Amino acid sequence: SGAIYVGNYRVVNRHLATHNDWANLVWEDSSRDLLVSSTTAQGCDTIARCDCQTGVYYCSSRRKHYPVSFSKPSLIFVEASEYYPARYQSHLMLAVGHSEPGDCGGILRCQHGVVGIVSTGGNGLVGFADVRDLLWLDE
Ligand SMILES: C=Cc1ncccc1CC(=O)N1CCC[C@H](C(N)=O)C1
Ligand SMILES: [Zn+2]
Repeated sequence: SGAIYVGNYRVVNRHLATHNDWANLVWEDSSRDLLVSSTTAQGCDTIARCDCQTGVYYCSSRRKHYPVSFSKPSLIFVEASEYYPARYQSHLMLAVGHSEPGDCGGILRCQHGVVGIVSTGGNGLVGFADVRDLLWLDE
């Protein structure tokens, strides 16, 4: 589990969105496994606006942060789950690292700020959903 809070927005994995998230829907995209909802209270996370390929991610199944090298955001084939059929998920970044299903939502961050959140995993490869191109999260 886990989310990003910047201004009046909450960024979660789409497959983990709540009834309150859908009742206050700003934007959602199944191909990216992303959902943004609106908040009464103000968030104070900083979103990275960069092309970094190294960073640290939080892994709840180990209660640890790990340094990783990741690929640039791209279209990557993801296996079928109870939330989606087998498909290409867009804006996905891969890293060699540990993850489990309950690890989705954990933040990946570089020296510039939040880059994205854990979204996929398997075969000792962890996939992150990029949020750096969503320029409207600040404005
Ligand atoms: C990411 C957790 C994970 N890690 C290791 C093993 C298995 C998983 C589960 C996983 O990858 N997904 C199930 C939830 C939906 C995801 C998606 N974006 O399509 C895919
Ligand atoms: Zn950066």
